[PDB]
Amino acid sequence: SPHQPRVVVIKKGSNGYGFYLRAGQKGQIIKDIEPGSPAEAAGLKNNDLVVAVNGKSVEALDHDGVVEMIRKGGDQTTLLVLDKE
Ligand SMILES: [Ca+2]
Ligand SMILES: [Ca+2]
Ligand SMILES: [Cl-]
Ligand SMILES: [Cl-]
Ligand SMILES: [Cl-]
Ligand SMILES: [Cl-]
Ligand SMILES: [Cl-]
Ligand SMILES: [Zn+2]
Ligand SMILES: [Zn+2]
Ligand SMILES: [Zn+2]
Ligand SMILES: [Zn+2]
Repeated sequence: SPHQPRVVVIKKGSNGYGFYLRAGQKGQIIKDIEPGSPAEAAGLKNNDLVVAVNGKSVEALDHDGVVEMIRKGGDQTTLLVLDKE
């Protein structure tokens, strides 16, 4: 029985969120989490596929579109993520 999708809230720190996004070339996967960052502390990991931002599906979007969805939410973001194998 596979692990379920989950919601992770991250607040931007002085040095940003501390996660990055890269296509695996479908949806964006969380990558390059900075040690000691809000991303790490909130429970993101580097096989998380981002499927929604702030309740909005990002499944049809490219890198620029996912980035924009996140940036326009100000200084926090609410991600729905699920495991990529
Ligand atoms: Ca914008
Ligand atoms: Ca703009
Ligand atoms: Cl940032
Ligand atoms: Cl990024
Ligand atoms: Cl941002
Ligand atoms: Cl913006
Ligand atoms: Cl905008
Ligand atoms: Zn989906
Ligand atoms: Zn980028
Ligand atoms: Zn771009
Ligand atoms: Zn870019």
